[PDB]
Amino acid sequence: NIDIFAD
Amino acid sequence: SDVELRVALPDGTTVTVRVKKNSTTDQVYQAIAAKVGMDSTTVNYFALFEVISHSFVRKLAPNEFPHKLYIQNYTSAVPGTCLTIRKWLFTTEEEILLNDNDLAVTYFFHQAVDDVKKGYIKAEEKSYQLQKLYEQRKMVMYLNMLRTCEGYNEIIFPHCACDSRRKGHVITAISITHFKLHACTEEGQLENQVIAFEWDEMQRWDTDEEGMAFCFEYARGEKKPRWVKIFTPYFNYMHECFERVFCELKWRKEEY
Repeated sequence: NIDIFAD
Repeated sequence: SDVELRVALPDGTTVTVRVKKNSTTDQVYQAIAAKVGMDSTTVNYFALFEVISHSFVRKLAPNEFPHKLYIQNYTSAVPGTCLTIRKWLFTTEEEILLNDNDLAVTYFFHQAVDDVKKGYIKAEEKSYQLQKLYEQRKMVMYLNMLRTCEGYNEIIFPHCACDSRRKGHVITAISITHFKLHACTEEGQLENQVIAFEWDEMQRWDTDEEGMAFCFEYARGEKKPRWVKIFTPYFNYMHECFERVFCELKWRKEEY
C-alpha cells in the first residue's frame, strides 16, 4: 500500500 | 420481565430506570430522557454511551441491549455504571440555540468541563479566563467561550493500525469541520504529522466486520479515489460518526 504520510 | 438500569449523567450523578429486559438502546434512551425531563428538542442532542476507558466512551448502536452491557461490566465496587448520557452533536451553532434551555446548558457545561480536564478541548491559552467563569458558575459564558477552542465537538478515538501507514499508528479525530488522522507511535505517543480530510473529499465509506476495520474512500486534489482502512475495534461507532456528520452538513442552517 502507498503511505499517506509519505509526504 | 422488568429490570433496573443505572446510567450516569454529564454532572456525575446517576439515574435508575425500571425497563424491560430486552430493551434496545433507543428504548432505554427514551426511558432515561423522560425520567430526567428532557424536552422534545433536547432529546435529540444526547445519546447513550459505554465507558471504555478513562479517556474513551463509545456510542451504543441501535441493535444493542444496554442491560446486557450493564451486567457484563457490573461489580459491587465501581464509581457506578458503564452506561452514560453524553452529547451527540457536531455543529456548535445548534448548541448555541439552546442557551436558554437550563437542562441542556447544565449538561453541555458539565461535559465540557470534564472534556477540558481530559485534554479533548485545547483551552490552555485562556485557561485562567475560563477558570474564572467556571468558579462563578456563569455557565453560558463559559460555553460561548469554550466553543471557540480547538477540539470542541470533536470525537477522538484510541490509536490503532492503518493500512496506509507502514509503521506507526493513527489517532482519528472527527468533527463537523473535517476528518483528521494523527500520526502517533506504536504506543500512542504523537508524532507531528497529521492529515485533514475535507468531508467533500469523502467519496464513500464502509465497515469490515471480519477484518474489524472502518473503511473510507477519498478523492483529493486531482488523483483517483483511494481506499484507506482503519483497524479500530469501534468501526461501527466510527461509521455512525460519518453518517451523522453528513446528516448535520445537509441541514447546516448557518453560513458561519
